[PDB]
Amino acid sequence: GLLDGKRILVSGIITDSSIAFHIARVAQEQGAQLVLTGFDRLRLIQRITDRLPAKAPLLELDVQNEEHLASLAGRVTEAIGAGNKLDGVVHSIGFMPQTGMGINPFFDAPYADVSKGIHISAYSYASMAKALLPIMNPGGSIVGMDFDPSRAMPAYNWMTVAKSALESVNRFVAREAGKYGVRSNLVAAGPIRTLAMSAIVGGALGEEAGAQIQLLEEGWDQRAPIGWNMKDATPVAKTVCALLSDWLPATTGDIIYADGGAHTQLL
Amino acid sequence: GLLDGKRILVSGIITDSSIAFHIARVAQEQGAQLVLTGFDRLRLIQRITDRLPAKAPLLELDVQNEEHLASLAGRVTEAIGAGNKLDGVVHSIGFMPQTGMGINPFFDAPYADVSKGIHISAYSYASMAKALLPIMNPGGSIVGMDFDPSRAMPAYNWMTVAKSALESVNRFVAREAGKYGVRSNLVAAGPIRTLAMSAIVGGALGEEAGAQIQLLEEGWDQRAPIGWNMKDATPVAKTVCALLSDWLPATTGDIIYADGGAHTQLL
Amino acid sequence: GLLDGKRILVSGIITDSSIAFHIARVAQEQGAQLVLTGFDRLRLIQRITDRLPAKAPLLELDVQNEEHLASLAGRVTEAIGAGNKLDGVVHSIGFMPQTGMGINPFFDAPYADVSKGIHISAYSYASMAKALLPIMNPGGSIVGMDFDPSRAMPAYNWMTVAKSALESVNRFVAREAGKYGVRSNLVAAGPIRTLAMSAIVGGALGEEAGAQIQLLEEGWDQRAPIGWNMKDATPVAKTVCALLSDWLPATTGDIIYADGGAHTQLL
Amino acid sequence: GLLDGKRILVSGIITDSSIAFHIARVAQEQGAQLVLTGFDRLRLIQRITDRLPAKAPLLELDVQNEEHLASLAGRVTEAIGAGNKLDGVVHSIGFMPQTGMGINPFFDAPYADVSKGIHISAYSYASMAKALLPIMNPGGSIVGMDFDPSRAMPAYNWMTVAKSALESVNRFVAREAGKYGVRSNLVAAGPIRTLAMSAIVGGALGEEAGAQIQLLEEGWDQRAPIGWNMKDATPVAKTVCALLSDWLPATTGDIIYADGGAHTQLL
Ligand SMILES: NC(=O)c1ccc[n+]([C@@H]2O[C@H](COP(=O)([O-])OP(=O)(O)OC[C@H]3O[C@@H](n4cnc5c(N)ncnc54)[C@H](O)[C@@H]3O)[C@@H](O)[C@H]2O)c1
Ligand SMILES: NC(=O)c1ccc[n+]([C@@H]2O[C@H](COP(=O)([O-])OP(=O)(O)OC[C@H]3O[C@@H](n4cnc5c(N)ncnc54)[C@H](O)[C@@H]3O)[C@@H](O)[C@H]2O)c1
Ligand SMILES: NC(=O)c1ccc[n+]([C@@H]2O[C@H](COP(=O)([O-])OP(=O)(O)OC[C@H]3O[C@@H](n4cnc5c(N)ncnc54)[C@H](O)[C@@H]3O)[C@@H](O)[C@H]2O)c1
Ligand SMILES: NC(=O)c1ccc[n+]([C@@H]2O[C@H](COP(=O)([O-])OP(=O)(O)OC[C@H]3O[C@@H](n4cnc5c(N)ncnc54)[C@H](O)[C@@H]3O)[C@@H](O)[C@H]2O)c1
Ligand SMILES: CCOC(=O)[C@@H]1CCc2nc(C)sc2C1
Ligand SMILES: CCOC(=O)[C@@H]1CCc2nc(C)sc2C1
Ligand SMILES: CCOC(=O)[C@@H]1CCc2nc(C)sc2C1
Ligand SMILES: CCOC(=O)[C@@H]1CCc2nc(C)sc2C1
Repeated sequence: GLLDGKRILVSGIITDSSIAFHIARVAQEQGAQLVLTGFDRLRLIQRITDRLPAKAPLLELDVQNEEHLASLAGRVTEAIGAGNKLDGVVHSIGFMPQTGMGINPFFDAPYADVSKGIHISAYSYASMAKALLPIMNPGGSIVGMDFDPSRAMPAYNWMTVAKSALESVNRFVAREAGKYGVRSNLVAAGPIRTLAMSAIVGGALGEEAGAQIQLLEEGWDQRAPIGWNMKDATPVAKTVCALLSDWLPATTGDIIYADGGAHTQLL
Repeated sequence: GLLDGKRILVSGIITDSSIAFHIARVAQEQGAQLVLTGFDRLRLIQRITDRLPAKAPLLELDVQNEEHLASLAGRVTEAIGAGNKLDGVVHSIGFMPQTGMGINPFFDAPYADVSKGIHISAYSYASMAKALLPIMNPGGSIVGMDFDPSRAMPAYNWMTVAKSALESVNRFVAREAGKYGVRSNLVAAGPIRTLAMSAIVGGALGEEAGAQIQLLEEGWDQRAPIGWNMKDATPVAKTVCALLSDWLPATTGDIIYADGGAHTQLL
Repeated sequence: GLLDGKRILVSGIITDSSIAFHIARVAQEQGAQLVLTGFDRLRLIQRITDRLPAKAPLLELDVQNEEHLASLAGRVTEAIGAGNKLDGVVHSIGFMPQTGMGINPFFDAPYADVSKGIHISAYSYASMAKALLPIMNPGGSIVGMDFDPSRAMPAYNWMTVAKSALESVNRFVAREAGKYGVRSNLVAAGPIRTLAMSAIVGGALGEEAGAQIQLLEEGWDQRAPIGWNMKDATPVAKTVCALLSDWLPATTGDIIYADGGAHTQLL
Repeated sequence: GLLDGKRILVSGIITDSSIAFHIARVAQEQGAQLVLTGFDRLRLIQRITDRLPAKAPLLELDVQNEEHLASLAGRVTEAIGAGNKLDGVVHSIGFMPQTGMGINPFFDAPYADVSKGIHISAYSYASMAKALLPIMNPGGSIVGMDFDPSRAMPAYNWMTVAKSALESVNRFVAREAGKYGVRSNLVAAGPIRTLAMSAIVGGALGEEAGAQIQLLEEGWDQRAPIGWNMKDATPVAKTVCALLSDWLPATTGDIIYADGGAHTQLL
């Protein structure tokens, strides 16, 4: 398999529609040995991950919790066995309070809410790299999830701002990761119909925001020369596995677009 | 003059080497009527601004203070006279705690420090636009100060991340400002020898950081096809005035580079 | 005026809807003294330019003609008077054979046609700078016209490829122009309803191409935070004059977008 | 292997230091069945390719020859057997006359020379896709070789302009290739010490050009967070194979940077 013998940490599973669930599934189909991390609802996450092709230890990780971050490398080492290190790290963590996304005006998001969103969605990519680089092998790979923020768009609002910050954070993490012989890259995915996104498109954060995101999804598939299927995270999961593999060994501080090529076309 | 009859708010003056001091001077030489805003050291700022070509009211504005932001439009209206509105707004505000810039490792900046830096340097661009758009005239212009964050660089660290967030914020502010017939743009300046930058290059945030920034400054002038004079903020001030004028009326959500053309050249 | 006392060469006038006609008109309203250049239909161009606010000498220039290029500086000097040099140069020249634009498949444009289009639209920007830099003053400015080619789009086909080459050419021209204290920049305009574009939208190069360009124009105005009026070249002309002025003195090898901010927004 | 059972055409082998020689070697180590194409010196190319891990048919292809292009799909079909189609296409073709690269001034490259360089280096990417798309399988992949032309640089001159045109061509080829379920992407490699590049660095195109390219190579490795080894094309070859594989299935019209991450860092 593509990832035979690799030890990979995968964060971000919350439902069976999580992009990280599909990353974990594909990595296991490709021979990777995984360690999973989960936030807050660990009983739910264990029940979800019982459906993965192979059994994997699940560790708690709230990226806003400094104690969780400080003990993370020790907890991972205990799970993978002393003398073993990770070959890969997947950051598939993102959050923005409802005041920072949807119909709520861009100017009406309080800073405490924007700050929480940037902490979870951007700063934590550096927090995770800091915690895990001392237990990573040379030739290793750190991958985060991006949503192309080069241009503004309706409804995504402060989540787009957080993604612009994440892209910048990734370039600095690459400088640090390079000292360990480790790569740091992001996968910029097209929109995916996760449970939260289906709810948002359904109007959970206002009607106009749902209508605008539905138009964005349609335009994405129209612009993509190979099309874009929002109900299928497998092409995104495969791209993350390509970066975790030994097949992109000279790519770092960079962004790989798994978006059907939509960002390369205007119409 | 370029800005004859225009009413322009200028934030960010702290010393006679502040980029905003030169923006204010050039705007006044060009016939603009100014309102200045200052943070914390108002006695110092008044003494500095006494050296400007013309007298201008000075209002206190701490962008982290919600009360200052809530009363700002009323305080500006009182200063410019009832029935008058602003034609221009200059955001020349930036800050990052020393833990987020310099020799302190990128991974060692606590989030509370990064968050303060992003609040002042990025979020406040939206806070200022929210406060002042209701008192701006159609054809108006909002300008912020940028430092090209497209690629990572030594020492600038979390300030670069904050600038990536500011560029994203600017694109959203442009969407809101457009509803008022107002433009929103950033000027990406080359490095300027302000008092803080001279101190940093002198080793105030560690020797290695000072050495790296000095090399960056030299490389900037070398790459610039027209050269780059870090001791001269006047080309930057002129560029801000070009955006405040009626001469770039179809440019918004954008970045104008006043960097000697250095970002367009590799060597 | 913005361009008081400046001597500026303006190429590219063919009809009263030419972007260059509006650049010439605005530059004259702003106190510039012009020299015009025209291709092939000089009687027509003189009759058109008789409608400009002020009289201006008209010189023949076919950019594919090496003799025209070799004698150009001498012909300009004769027109402006010995001892006088140009302060500005406007390249507003573009062409692509019909095989390289429209419904004709992208793969069906013969190279001789693509090559002619790239010669006129991209290489000539360097040919014009080579011919005129020896007769340009320090502080001078060379401006070319761009159409954002960062992403592919229907119908524009090989014209987009030629614009990608022009943007690259501009960065090299800036290196050469800098030796003379001269800036080189492009203005990336939104779509303008010139006579040829109206004919194209009307189906002159096939129905599907006309339909696609009409959709592009509509989407442009929708995405522009300040809107985009394709029937008005004046905001584009003002932007060219801003670059010809002394108000963007630290910008070179660069692109200024006079597109209503449309390129900064996805939807 | 990564490319088990795939039928891949590889162009561009001229010496054992050709990037295409290493692409061909790695693709064969990964189970691909190859068809090679060669220009002008077919006896030399056969002797070179005798050193590849497996035997592969060699077909003549001068991309400037319309007859070679018109018969190419028929010649490939004869070599791979009737009823078989290609899964992959590698364009590793580049050329610029010496007037367009090196110490010869940028303004001194005659258009006939620039045009030949753009024909071979940019237009031929579309000519090759036109010829081979009718004999490509869905899920297929076309890959071309790029050298980051986003910023101008010394000595590369018109080769950089040709690469800017190639990047634009790639985005249009992706639109056409998508109709066949085929991806089109470029690999932007860091500088490689091929025979021609070693000769250029050695002063074959002037001393100053050699000195500048040597400085560019050094700066590349310095900026790369993981370093850059110009004497090793294997990381570039692996990246091309990643794009030829099924592991980047949602990436098209795009650029993957196999440059040690140097383009993501300023210093
Ligand atoms: N869904 C899309 O359209 C889309 C597109 C591009 C990128 N992405 C990105 O992909 C990633 C995965 O998101 P998803 O769409 O699969 O949604 P998701 O809800 O399935 O996953 C987001 C994850 O973030 C985790 N998380 C939130 N706060 C956390 C905290 N304090 N500590 C640790 N984990 C925390 C959640 O538990 C969840 O597992 C995110 O970075 C997201 O921004 C999503
Ligand atoms: N100096 C450079 O090399 C350089 C280069 C590019 C961009 N810039 C940007 O230009 C702008 C001006 O900075 P400068 O270099 O002139 O430095 P400066 O110190 O002269 O100005 C920064 C200003 O930010 C103000 N400020 C800080 N915290 C504030 C708060 N809470 N509320 C309100 N104002 C606050 C300070 O009072 C000061 O006036 C900043 O956005 C900076 O990032 C600087
Ligand atoms: N119209 C648009 O939508 C649009 C948008 C962005 C940029 N532009 C660019 O603006 C510029 C001006 O074009 P326009 O739209 O005003 O069209 P236009 O037809 O009015 O102008 C193009 C000019 O190119 C000249 N030209 C053609 N071949 C020439 C040659 N061999 N030598 C000298 N001159 C030659 C023509 O005579 C004409 O004056 C071009 O570079 C064009 O690509 C146009
Ligand atoms: N060497 C570098 O530093 C570097 C860096 C980035 C990209 N590249 C690109 O990689 C590709 C391969 O070049 P390389 O460096 O391996 O050099 P190379 O000389 O080994 O390969 C270039 C190939 O182009 C072929 N070619 C030239 N004219 C042709 C024609 N008319 N028809 C068909 N083939 C023709 C040559 O025969 C040769 O095989 C090129 O696109 C080049 O621009 C090179
Ligand atoms: C309203 C907040 O939504 C989220 O945070 C969800 C999880 C992260 C996420 N990232 C996106 C690009 S959309 C989204 C949806
Ligand atoms: C150490 C913190 O320094 C600052 O915040 C100063 C003011 C804002 C600023 N912006 C830059 C691009 S350097 C700098 C210097
Ligand atoms: C079919 C060829 O059309 C042209 O060459 C006209 C003049 C130049 C031009 N540039 C554009 C961006 S559209 C266009 C229209
Ligand atoms: C002087 C012309 O050199 C070439 O054409 C060689 C082959 C193609 C090539 N591409 C590069 C990015 S350098 C180079 C070197």
